[PDB]
Amino acid sequence: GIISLLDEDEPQLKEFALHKLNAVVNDFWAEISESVDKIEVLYEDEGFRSRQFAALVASKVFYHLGAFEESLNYALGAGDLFNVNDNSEYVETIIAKCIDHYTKQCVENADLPEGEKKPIDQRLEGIVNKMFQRCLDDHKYKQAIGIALETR
Amino acid sequence: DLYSRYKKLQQELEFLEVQEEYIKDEQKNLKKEFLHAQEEVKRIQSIPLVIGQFL
Amino acid sequence: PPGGGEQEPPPPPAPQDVEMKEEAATGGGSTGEADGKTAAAAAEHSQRELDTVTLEDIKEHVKQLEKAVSGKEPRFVLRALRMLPSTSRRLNHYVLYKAVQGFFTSNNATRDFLLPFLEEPMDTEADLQFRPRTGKAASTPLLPEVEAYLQLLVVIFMMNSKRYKEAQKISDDLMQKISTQNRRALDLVAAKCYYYHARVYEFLDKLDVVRSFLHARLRTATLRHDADGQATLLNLLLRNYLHYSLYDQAEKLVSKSVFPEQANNNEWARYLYYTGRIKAIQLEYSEARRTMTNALRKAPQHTAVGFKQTVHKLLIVVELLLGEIPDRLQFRQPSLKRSLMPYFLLTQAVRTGNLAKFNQVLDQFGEKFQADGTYTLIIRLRHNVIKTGVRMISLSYSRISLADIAQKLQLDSPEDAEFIVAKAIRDGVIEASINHEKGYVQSKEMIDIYSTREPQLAFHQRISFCLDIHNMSVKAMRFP
Amino acid sequence: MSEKKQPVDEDNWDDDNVEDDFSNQLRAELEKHGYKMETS
Repeated sequence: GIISLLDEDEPQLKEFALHKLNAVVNDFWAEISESVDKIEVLYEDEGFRSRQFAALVASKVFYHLGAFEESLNYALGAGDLFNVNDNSEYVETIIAKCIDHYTKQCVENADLPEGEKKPIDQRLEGIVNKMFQRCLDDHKYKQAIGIALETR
Repeated sequence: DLYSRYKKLQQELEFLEVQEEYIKDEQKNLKKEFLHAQEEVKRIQSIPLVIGQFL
Repeated sequence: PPGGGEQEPPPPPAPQDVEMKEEAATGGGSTGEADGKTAAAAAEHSQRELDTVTLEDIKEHVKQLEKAVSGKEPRFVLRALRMLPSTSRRLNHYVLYKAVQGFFTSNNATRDFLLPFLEEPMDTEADLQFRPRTGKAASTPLLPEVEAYLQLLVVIFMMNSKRYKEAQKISDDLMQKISTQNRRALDLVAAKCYYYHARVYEFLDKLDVVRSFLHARLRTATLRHDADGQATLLNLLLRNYLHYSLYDQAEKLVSKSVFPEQANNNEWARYLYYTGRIKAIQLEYSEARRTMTNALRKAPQHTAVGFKQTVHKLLIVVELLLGEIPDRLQFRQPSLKRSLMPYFLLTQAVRTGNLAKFNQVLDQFGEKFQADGTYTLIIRLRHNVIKTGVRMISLSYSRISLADIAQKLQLDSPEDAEFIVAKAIRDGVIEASINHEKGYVQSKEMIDIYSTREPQLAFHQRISFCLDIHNMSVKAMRFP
Repeated sequence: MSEKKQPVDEDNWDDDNVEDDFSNQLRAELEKHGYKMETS
């Protein structure tokens, strides 16, 4: 019942609250489900500069209750802290949502055929060639031509 | 190369996915055609008839 | 000595025959089954494994006793090796070591020496393919051995099993990941060992950290590979998160899903009993009575013996709070009889409205209720019986006076009777009108439910229930 | 079943369902209903 600690508008209590969460978030994944409305207070707060990290904990609760595309929306505005983590499983699940959203947008862009372009976030297209640098550095040529067929 | 076949393998996946409505729509038609064939054999011979003794 | 000495040699060949061919025919058979097709799974040997392990869990396990040295554990775990068809030589070497027990002086390699033995499939260089067979080699020797329960220094070996088999979990998540179909075969094996996880801790201390380790395997099975896997993990949750506080009751809302499809059969039938006791603490009776009734009728096959009987005992507990229950000896079993005797006469005092009889049952039979933890209802069941007593009278009579039903139900006073009938109307229990002067209660027959209304409206749920089974039969017909 | 924590923790029997309703209510009863003869 630490949810009541979020009522205070003073920032230094929030970093100690999330310091508790992200460590035990594995066991408390069920507890974060009721923190939705009170996380948005921090995410929409202008004086709260951790909204990049607050978008991650907002993606964990929605992933717990069955929401996916909404977590991908928060992944956009999550800044560089979201795309800097390549570790374990969480990297391959987000790129499966992001690159599929990227490759279905590029096919849509080729149907314009020119002009009246849809908005393309620099973060979703930015990790394309960024993670593609991991290919040429790994020297494996077989999938180096594969990304070009993906994005078309 | 593994993404190549990964883009190859969903073809026959989706090719058999459209093969689902292939048979399902075909078999129900033919089913109604077989039910129409039930009216055929029941139509024959209709009238008239003649009595006979089974041996 | 000569009589008992000559009778020692014959038995050990029996584990050298059937127990050999247990994992020789199934494991050697599941080899090609897990190399391809692998549809689903199926891999029916993993379900045949349910007909072995559970059969071995009585006799013989790996051991036993029987009059061997318990050398079957090191035998199959060494010299995997393996390679192309020479794996038969490994089974041949398993036959060669059978004479070692019968000829030379037999030595027990279990326990202390089992620590490097579980590393041998990795040390044999290499496995090289099936972790479930080595998971079986890290379980079937050790997990059926847990049934000894000596508690001294071998529990850490049961923990060492949960260690090296967590190294099999390391090979579970890292290896494959693409059309595995071994995980779905392991979902039966990973279930069991995770069950033995919970069981071994219960003898020492309930697991605080494994609760966090449970959500690990829980969440990571979604969405990548989940078949029957998260259900068994959700069973671990609702099992212990019930017996231990807190908040775990309402947790079922965000988890479900369901999780579909319910597997395997009776395995999900008991799950409705788990959440059944939960929803019983939510005080909602109607959803609790249907999930408890469905828990008995969906549960095959037993025997033996009281494992299904004891779970059925506490299952009809929700019927005590329903207010409508018959005598429960129609559910009695001669084995469950002796255990249900303090819980038997309880419901016999529920059918009656006597306080002196009901309070005497709580005093003498309250000792048996301490192990069940059912004391939550005994305070609210007094209000349940007074509703059954008034329903018995209100259904038997058109008009019922408050003064005549006062002492008959021994409410003893007119004022609290006005409070009960008021709350009875609030709960929709009674339709009786009341004429207050002294006062008295004058009711009338309730009708117009008739025919054209209730049966045809209920038949909307009956046919919608039946027409779905038409699809259930077609779906089950499409697999063959 | 036997998994999880399941293992961790005519006849007169059929008529006994109805027969126990006689135990707590109205006995059988002969004597009392036989005493009601000369009561009124």
